[PDB]
Amino acid sequence: PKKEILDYLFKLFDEYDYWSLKGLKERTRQPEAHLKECLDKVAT
Amino acid sequence: GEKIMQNDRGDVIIDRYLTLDQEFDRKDDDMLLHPVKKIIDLDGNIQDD
Amino acid sequence: IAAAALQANQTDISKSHDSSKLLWATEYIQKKGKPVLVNELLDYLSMKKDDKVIELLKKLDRIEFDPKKGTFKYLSTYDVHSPSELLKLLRSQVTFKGISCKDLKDGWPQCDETINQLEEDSKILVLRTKKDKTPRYVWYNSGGNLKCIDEEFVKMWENV
Amino acid sequence: HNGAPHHAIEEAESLLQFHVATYMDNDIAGQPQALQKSGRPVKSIRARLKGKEGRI
Amino acid sequence: DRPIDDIVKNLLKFVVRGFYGGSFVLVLDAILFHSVLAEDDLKQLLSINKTELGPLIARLRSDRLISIHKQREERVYYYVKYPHAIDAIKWKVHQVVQRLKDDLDKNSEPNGYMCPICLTKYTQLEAVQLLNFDRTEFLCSLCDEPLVEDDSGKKNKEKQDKLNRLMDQIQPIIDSLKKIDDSRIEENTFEIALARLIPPQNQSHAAYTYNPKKGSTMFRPGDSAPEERENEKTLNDYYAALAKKQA
Amino acid sequence: NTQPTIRKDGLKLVGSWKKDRATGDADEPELRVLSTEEILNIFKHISVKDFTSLGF
Repeated sequence: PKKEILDYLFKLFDEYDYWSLKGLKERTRQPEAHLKECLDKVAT
Repeated sequence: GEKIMQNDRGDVIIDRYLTLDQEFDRKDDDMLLHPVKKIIDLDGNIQDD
Repeated sequence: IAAAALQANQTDISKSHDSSKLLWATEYIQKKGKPVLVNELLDYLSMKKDDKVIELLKKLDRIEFDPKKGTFKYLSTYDVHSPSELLKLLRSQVTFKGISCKDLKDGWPQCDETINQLEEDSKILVLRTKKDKTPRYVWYNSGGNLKCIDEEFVKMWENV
Repeated sequence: HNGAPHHAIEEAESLLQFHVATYMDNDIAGQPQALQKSGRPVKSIRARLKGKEGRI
Repeated sequence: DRPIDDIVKNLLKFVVRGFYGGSFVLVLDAILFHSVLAEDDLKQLLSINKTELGPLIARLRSDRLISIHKQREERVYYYVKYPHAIDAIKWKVHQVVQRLKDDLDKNSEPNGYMCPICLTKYTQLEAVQLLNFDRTEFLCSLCDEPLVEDDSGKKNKEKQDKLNRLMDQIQPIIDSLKKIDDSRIEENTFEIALARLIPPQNQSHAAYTYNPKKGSTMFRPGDSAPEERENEKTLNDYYAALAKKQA
Repeated sequence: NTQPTIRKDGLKLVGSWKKDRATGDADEPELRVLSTEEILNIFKHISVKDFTSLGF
């Protein structure tokens, strides 16, 4: 689900620029290692 | 013509150029060096013996 | 049937974000080892007109347009692919900041072997790990050989 | 010899000086007592040599 | 500045490259390439930690090479005290020379003996007083073991050659020492290194300035020094003539 | 130079150099714990003469 969570992340940081990992995790419910490698590829 | 003193604080911004002026002095002295006529050469005079 | 599944799962180029489209485009540029023309982009993203996306891709420093032909080329971190250029860069260094092997592999994938043989030549100041000789931040060998005095003399020196 | 963060040095040397002071004497101004196991305090040389059957 | 200072810096480079670790080489090269530095700037440049930094800094303090400076702006700076550094180097090389020379002198002596049962060495004289009644061999006092000779006579030429080649390796240091003794040394201070400040960063946290204190007498060691183209021209003059007319 | 006024405390020694030589009154006593190393060095720097005066 790489591409879907990628666009979903773009709305999410658009909602809040200081979006934390814990706020990211509850907004995803996904494999976390897959989650973490996606986040750093684009932003913080 | 003023002797420098550590009691004086100076200006830090202007006094950052102190070593730059020093190496300017060295370069200028290097430029100013030239050979001297033996008719008046005190260095040859003191290098007599 | 796998191709049909992939075609069904193929997301249309109208992505949710032009940033996502441009990210996939930069993936397509990076995965190609040649300066690819604008027709390659028109192949990849199925649109013809010049876009804000295309304009920002031109504005990207890492993506260089060719005024001669149109071959968009990826621009790496370092334009050094020879040890002569590497030594010239090291001699051209202005501070003592070291340089990672990863962005040097970018553009010059056969840089790690070059780094290893330069260290065996003692021509560099490499940083290697303690788990293994894994090269890291490097510096120019300003002085002579690192392996200078023999092990017994260095040993009795440490006794000193 | 290793990494010295300059905030263990002071108490480490203070402990060293404290303990050699204790070994020398344990009859000092009453800020420490410096007992061992068990609750009987360690006798130092002054306690070994004090009056009433201490060695003299 | 003076080339003798440059010889001093290259001497330090050679000394560390020949007698110390690569981390020491990197640290001293960086702090000579730059000036007095803060610790976090060093962590930024070398991507290092206090854990790695500790033993190296401690060894450099132990050899009296780099004076450590601390000031409140507390910010910690580091500079090579030149006279204490060269005097430490001179003392260490003198000690090494005397040590190895006396090693060669002692190795020119007869090797001696030992009793391997007690693993205790015995001198030639101790062998003389521990002989048998046969006046042939020597018996131990405790283990009653026949004394076996020490093995250093072949090592005499080996230690001589090690001395010779070590002097050959150390000879550039000797020459630099000779040129230093020819020169006259000015003692390094923190503010002297401030006068030759070499900034690595444009984002350094530390204010590399000296801020003195009045009303203070605090004394410490390590700081002691006891045609067509003509037409437009004429048309330019036409505009200027009209411009001066209204004025 | 100026001397402190030593305050005996615990198992160590602190100084206080009032020193009265600022542009003002210099009300800055250097509350500095004197190192055993510097006491040793300065004791090494005493005259024989001075030992006899002090009764050493």
